[PDB]
Amino acid sequence: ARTKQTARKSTG
Amino acid sequence: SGPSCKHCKDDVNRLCRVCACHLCGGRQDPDKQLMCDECDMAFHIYCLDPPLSSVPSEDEWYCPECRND
Ligand SMILES: [Zn+2]
Ligand SMILES: [Zn+2]
Ligand SMILES: [Zn+2]
Repeated sequence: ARTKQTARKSTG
Repeated sequence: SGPSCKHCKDDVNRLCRVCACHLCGGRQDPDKQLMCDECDMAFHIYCLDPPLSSVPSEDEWYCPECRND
């Protein structure tokens, strides 16, 4: 389906 | 409704609820992000880390509300 791992993203 | 966020560029400094966690929108094991293709909603399965520890991406998956159609 749509796993969409999502790339790392943070205020870091 | 395309997957692209017309309201979020997914900046690295800022996290987007639509592209990230809606319940907390934070970074936590993002690789294990589960989302129902029919909806841009995901599950705290990666945040809570429940016994499910399973990914239904193998086939199309619908969120519990989708089936409540
Ligand atoms: Zn977004
Ligand atoms: Zn969360
Ligand atoms: Zn759905």
